[PDB]
Amino acid sequence: CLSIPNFPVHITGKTQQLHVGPKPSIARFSFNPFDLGTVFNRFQSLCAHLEGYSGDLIVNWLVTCSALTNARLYIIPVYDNYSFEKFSEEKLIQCKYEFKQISLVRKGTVHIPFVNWFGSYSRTRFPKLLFYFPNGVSGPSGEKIHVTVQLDRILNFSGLGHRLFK
Amino acid sequence: CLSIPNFPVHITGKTQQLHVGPKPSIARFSFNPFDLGTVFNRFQSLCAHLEGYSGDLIVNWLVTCSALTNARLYIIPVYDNYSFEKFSEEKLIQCKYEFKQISLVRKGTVHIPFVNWFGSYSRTRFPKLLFYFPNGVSGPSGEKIHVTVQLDRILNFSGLGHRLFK
Amino acid sequence: PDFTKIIWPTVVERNFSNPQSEITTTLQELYGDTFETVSICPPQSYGGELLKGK
Amino acid sequence: PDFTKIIWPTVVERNFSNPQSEITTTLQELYGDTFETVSICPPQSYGGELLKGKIFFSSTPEFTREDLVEGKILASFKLDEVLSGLGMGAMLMTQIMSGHATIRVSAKVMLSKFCSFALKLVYDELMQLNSDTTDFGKISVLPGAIFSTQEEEFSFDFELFSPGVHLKFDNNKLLGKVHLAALSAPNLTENMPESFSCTFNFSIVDVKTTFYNIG
Repeated sequence: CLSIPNFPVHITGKTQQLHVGPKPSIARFSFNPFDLGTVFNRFQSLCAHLEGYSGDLIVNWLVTCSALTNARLYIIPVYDNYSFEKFSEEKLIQCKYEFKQISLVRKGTVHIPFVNWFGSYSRTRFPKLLFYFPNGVSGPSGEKIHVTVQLDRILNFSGLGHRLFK
Repeated sequence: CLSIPNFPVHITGKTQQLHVGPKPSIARFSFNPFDLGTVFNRFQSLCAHLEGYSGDLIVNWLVTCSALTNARLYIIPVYDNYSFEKFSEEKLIQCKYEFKQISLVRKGTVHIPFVNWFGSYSRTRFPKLLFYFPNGVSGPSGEKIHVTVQLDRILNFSGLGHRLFK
Repeated sequence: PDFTKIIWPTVVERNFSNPQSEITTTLQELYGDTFETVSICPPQSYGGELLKGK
Repeated sequence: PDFTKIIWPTVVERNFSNPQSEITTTLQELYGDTFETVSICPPQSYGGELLKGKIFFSSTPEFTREDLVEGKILASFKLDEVLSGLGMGAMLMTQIMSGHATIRVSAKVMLSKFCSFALKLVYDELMQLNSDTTDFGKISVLPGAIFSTQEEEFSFDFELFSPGVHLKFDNNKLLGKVHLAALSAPNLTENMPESFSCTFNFSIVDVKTTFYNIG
């Protein structure tokens, strides 16, 4: 298997809107570089022939709101490709998750350690990062906050396999 | 020549409007106490017979805006009576000019050292202070910021000449 | 410097170097960057690690 | 206290004493008073202070044999053009709008070992000699020196004079006029070149910038 200590990919995900309101909101960002779009990203140009890879992800996350907008933010990893519609805040506080007020901390970097039951990420196995606003978002009269993430790099990269070039 | 170490004049210039917008803006304040208006200022009451004077100027400057208004401010001296319509920000950063964000610093005192090629200020030779907003002013929906300066005093004053009382 | 320059094949290209980021229009205490690591923590008052041995 | 109180005539009246100012409705870190001093700073990576001691202009004009009569002006240089040319030395100098400049000028003519004539290098400071002057009454008295053009290369310094304290450079077509004047016919005139080549190198001896151009 090829090993890459640092592998920059600079892939930015789609920016996701959130209208202001009291309803609990979730923004899901899957981190699947094997996912193809209009252009092939730096990951696919060099390691798309692989069947699966392994390594820690670094993600730059950003929440753009007004200066008079309040919200609590829970950044939650989701491994092994599970689907969560609702979160139990009791469970999050029991796991010592700390929420951040987007009126004070609305920029950050998330290190995602490698966690997969199968042993590697793939086209079908990838981590998810869920931005969970439990109280919704309280903003000025029709605001939409935007949550945008960028997969910055992959640390301690390892990859195996050899797919067919379709 | 008569010499005055400290000479208070308390002359306030005209307050100048600036509409909010992205266009680069300049507010010019000439400091010409020989300029007459409706009333004779403290400078003219005692030293209007002079042909020209010399000394460092002290100017209190003030920018009145809202609390949700952003702008970068370059306070630029202009000596020898030159006219600048546009400024080269490359040239300003090369001369180590520092801009101030009016959402953080919107009051100040500017010391203007004596700089004139002719050797003195006069009716036609005077310094100018230019408040240059390179990115315009970003304010709440029709705001106008006001820039107002006051010539506080003249330090190390010296004056010569004897004009005719017209 | 000629063609006999030895080339070390690296995957890190210098088309994007140190991305500096500086706060401009407000105070830092009003705008903070957090660096976290999203690891899995079993809960405090329950979780199978209490049944270990039982 | 009576009328014999001695009066010291001061211009500072007590109708406006210490103007205190206090922040009320917000935090200080959100409302700051800056006290600055707007002085002139020459730029960091350019500005005439880098040319101090170095050449900034160079021409190589020519003059014919028939122009080597006594008094004839051979080459001329307006200082307002030498300081506003197209070279890199000049473009660094046109950014200085006002200040001081002491300028060195050097002349050098390439000759055989046969011909040798004397030349005066004059600094006409009020620009009173057009290039079509064969006077020698004006040449003999202008500030400058004579030199032999075969074994020698002659240079001298001159300070640009301002009526005021500094010298406004912007739009100043009255900075002086340097000339190379012929004092005598050549040594030998038969079977000789019909034209010569003189090199002029203007250098900066000293520059001070009292105001710098900004766009």
